[PDB]
Amino acid sequence: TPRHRGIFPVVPTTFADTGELDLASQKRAVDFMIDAGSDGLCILANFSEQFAITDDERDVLTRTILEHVAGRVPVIVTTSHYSTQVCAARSLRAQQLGAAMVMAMPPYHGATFRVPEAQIFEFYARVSDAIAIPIMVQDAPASGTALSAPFLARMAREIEQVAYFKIETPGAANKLRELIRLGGDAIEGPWDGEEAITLLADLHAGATGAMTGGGFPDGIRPILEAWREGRHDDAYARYQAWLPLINHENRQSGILTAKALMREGGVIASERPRHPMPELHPDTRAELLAIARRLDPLVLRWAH
Amino acid sequence: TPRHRGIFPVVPTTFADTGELDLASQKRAVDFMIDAGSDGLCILANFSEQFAITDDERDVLTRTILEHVAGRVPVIVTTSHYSTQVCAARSLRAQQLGAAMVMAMPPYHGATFRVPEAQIFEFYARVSDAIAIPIMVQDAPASGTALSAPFLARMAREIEQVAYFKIETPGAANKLRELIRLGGDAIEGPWDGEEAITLLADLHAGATGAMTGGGFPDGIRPILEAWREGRHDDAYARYQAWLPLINHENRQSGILTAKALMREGGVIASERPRHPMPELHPDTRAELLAIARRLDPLVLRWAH
Amino acid sequence: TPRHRGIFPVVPTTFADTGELDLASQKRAVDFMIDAGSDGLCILANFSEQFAITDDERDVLTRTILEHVAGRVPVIVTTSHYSTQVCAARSLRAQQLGAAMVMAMPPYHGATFRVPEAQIFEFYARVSDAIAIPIMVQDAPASGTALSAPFLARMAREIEQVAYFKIETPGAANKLRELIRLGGDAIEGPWDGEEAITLLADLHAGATGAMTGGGFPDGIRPILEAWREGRHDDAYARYQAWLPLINHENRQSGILTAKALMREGGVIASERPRHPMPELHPDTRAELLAIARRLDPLVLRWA
Amino acid sequence: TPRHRGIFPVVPTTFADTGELDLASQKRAVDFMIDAGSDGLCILANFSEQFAITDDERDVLTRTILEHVAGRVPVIVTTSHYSTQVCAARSLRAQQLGAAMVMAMPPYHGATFRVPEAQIFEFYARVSDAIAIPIMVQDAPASGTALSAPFLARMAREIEQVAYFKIETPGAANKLRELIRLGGDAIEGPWDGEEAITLLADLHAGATGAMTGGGFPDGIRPILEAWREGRHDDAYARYQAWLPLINHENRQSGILTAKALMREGGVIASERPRHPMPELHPDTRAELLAIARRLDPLVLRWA
Repeated sequence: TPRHRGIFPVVPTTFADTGELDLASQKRAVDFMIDAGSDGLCILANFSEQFAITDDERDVLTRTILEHVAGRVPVIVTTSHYSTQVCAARSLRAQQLGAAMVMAMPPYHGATFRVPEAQIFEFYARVSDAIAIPIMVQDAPASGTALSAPFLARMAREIEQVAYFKIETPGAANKLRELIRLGGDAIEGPWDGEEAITLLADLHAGATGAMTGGGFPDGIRPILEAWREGRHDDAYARYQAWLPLINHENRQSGILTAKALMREGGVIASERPRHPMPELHPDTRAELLAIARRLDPLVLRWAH
Repeated sequence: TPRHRGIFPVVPTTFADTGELDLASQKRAVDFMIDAGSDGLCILANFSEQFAITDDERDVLTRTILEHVAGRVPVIVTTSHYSTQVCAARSLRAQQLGAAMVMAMPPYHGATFRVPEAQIFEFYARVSDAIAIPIMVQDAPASGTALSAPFLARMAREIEQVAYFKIETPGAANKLRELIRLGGDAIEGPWDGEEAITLLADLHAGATGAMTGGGFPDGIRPILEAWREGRHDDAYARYQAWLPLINHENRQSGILTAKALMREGGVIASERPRHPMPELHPDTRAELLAIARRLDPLVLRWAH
Repeated sequence: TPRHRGIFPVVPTTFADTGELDLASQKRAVDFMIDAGSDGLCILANFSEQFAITDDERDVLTRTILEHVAGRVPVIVTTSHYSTQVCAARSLRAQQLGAAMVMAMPPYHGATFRVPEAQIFEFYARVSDAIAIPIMVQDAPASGTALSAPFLARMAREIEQVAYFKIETPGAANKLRELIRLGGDAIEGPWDGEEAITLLADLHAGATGAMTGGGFPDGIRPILEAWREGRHDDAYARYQAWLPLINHENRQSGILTAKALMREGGVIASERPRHPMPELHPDTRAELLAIARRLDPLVLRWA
Repeated sequence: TPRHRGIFPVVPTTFADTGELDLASQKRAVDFMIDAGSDGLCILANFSEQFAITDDERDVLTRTILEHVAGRVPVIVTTSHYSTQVCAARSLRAQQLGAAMVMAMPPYHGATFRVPEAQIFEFYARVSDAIAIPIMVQDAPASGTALSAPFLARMAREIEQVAYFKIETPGAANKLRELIRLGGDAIEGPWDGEEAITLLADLHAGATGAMTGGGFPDGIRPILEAWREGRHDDAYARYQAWLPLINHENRQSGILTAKALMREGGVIASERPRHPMPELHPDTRAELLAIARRLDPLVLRWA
């Protein structure tokens, strides 16, 4: 019934050691993530370090990744901007390059620039008017913006392209419950995020998709498959086995988790963030790899 | 002693009602602000709605304004970006177009992405390494980032281009006092902002420059002139006369103040912000103009 | 129509230099504030350093101040607490001690403990059930809690004692406009706060009362009187003359403004806050007194 | 060398169906937590719903719990208050009633009242001067106050009783590493919190104690025992087994987790919070118990 479901991991942005885009590693990262079983990919999100790249780089990356994916899986392009017209233009460009969906935070800037509900509604309505592909509303702490379940459901019911949701604020499971109740069939994609840290609770609440980190979608996807098939005990057992790694990503190694794994595995040439984002503490990295090696993820045995 | 002192108002970004850049009104605003007596200008700051424009637009505005100013007054170009290399590249481009100085917030994104002191220091150090013009550190609530007076003084002493400071966090006067005490001659420009709302206290604290709104620099500049000449009572009397307008800008009409005054005066064609930023409440606008008309500001009698 | 209007300044809590309550100074501060023309008083609010005192001290101060006022002016007692039952009990105690009104923030704690709208409604509904005097809902940044104009108006319409509001979040004037419109005759008291810094805009918006600092209500009250009488230009003139002092209180000397002035004038024995609240920088204090002397407020010539 | 180490779970506050304190259930919860093997107990913290109780209730709970513990295990009494003198008085009273240690957040109030580093130092220095038992500094999001590792280490080196730390801000493991590096043997207790969600990473970083929720200390303590004995694989296996329950507590059922489990097990009479704190969603509670029953915790087979 929904056009999209399952696991849509966030593609990290691969830099060279000196900070320029490393497009050769970017393509390998994409190929690994498809081989790991991803149902689709999300690019230029926060786990992609989007705040560290330029508009020109955003376009190069969108072109490069969509062309390299070559229709194998659907791609969600994150297009957030404070300006309605800028977001609409980015979203139309992403559509013309082959995106299956765009994702946008509500408009915000920094710690203090926020937008009232009425204008947030207009923002998403005008982005929807400009495109013919679905919009995923991102509900995440980084925007510092409250998007209530009734407001989110109203957008799904009333705005043509608003149909998908990445719910990552605290209490996401019970918010997903309310979103589904109020939105009904207009909620095509009640999805969660935050590296799958709350995936078990969110599946109980009705989530049908998960936007995870890019390092081990092969570890997480069978949880969603087991859940959809009614194999709830198998889903729990898989969640339990992978939860220490999900937890280390969520709390310790963060955005850089996927790149540290891909570098250790020979998928990418450099795991560095763009300065000034702090590099991983060597103990945090060592502990990451120690947990990962217990689980034998594809990322450490793909390039070899 | 210092290379720059006095009033450096923020140039608003002028749009058509449609949201496109209005570069004709943009140049008229610049000419009015120079005619009002500004010692210099600051572009692409938060009162310029910089969060609502693209990289391409940033370059168009920088080139257009610097060319139109044509060396009549120094221009500070705001170049903030999370990425060190992006900020350095923007700052070099601003220099190449004729900027006297760049202003940069510390690296941040949204409500949740913050950078430790050690990496903030490296951020400014690397921007400094790239350019020949001075850096103004912006200390403002929008970044959600704490920059202590000891830390700011250390950057002034240890980083070649860090020499100017826009202090607009709460308690700016006593922060300016401590910055000057700890930094000495390395504090070339202890400046304030926030539309001049705390100008009197900040002058007592030793501020030598003020980054105000663009609607009435002619009202504010004689306060700084009087202060420098030791005419403290003339400064106070002028502050008292203009404080209700400063206060209405700070608390009621905000960013759109300068544009509402400029539109009423025929300086610019449209006072609208870029969507989704809310437009001015009609009563807020009417009360703004009522206060301004008590003060005979140049913006309402600029016959060019 | 309304039971209460005008200026209701916040009474500072007077401590000895040692930190103990100084009740002798507390009573003098109250007497000065009444002599300054206050239409009423508000006690135990944030400008009273309520976060620095104990429950026992709250009760001592409520009893002492209400007895000393002796019905001369109405007193709003601030009773905020996270717990509904504790707030309701404090409010009933305040009523029994002679309060004309209670003020309560929505329930909150610290930076992170917040309460959904539905339970905030139940909080105020249950406090209202316990008492027979009106409630003032405080809409202020300290709570970190969003109270929309429609929600506030719904509480006024549906909860018997909810009838007054202290609006001091950013954009208070236009929130007051919407609250007054949506709430209609249920909005008995649309008031502002924040030391009167936005008073002119808030009066344009329909505010009928102002909860200010306690140092110079005589400076501010004629703005409200002029406004009520239609003398809008006189109101502007008074606002303009006093705005540098209001601005210094709002941005520089803060909570300690009233006590610094009262100590300079000999009204109270000590201007000190309770530790760890920072003491005034000496230049901040000197600049405060320099502005104040120019305006000749009662506090410097009362004792 | 440290005086205290191991697992010190937070004791929930048990209310009756009426919202009054239920001291009979309170004592049973203490007995269960001791029977579960706790090395010590922490009372009146935020996981104890301390923001919902009165000063009188705080004193009754401190007396009741310390007397009931009867010296069986050491008790940390949380004494946070904005006022230095109030915190010091609470801490001295806790000491006189038998507390082994006090825990205090830095002084704060609400979303907006914060204290500069210099006055935070003075706050802890003066509390230390008042008492003869150690202080645990709580580094937690609820205070909205930044306490850098250099500042925490400085307090440990310069303030006699500051010796223990509950680090539960984001990135606690890296912060604990830096605190230990900078403070040396002045850091007697580098501990973590947040229900043990980051316990494995924090143990790698040098944590010697954990302040967890009160529902299943028996599940968590073997992780710390294995770590201290060098059985790092055993620690991982136990952490992995219990992490789904820790995670559900941390993200879904929160403060009420321990009370829901204790009520289900017959330890306490009522699991309600005080109004207006939201009650547990029925699905969240059912899912909590489903996970818990896979792990056979003592709380469901105690009474």
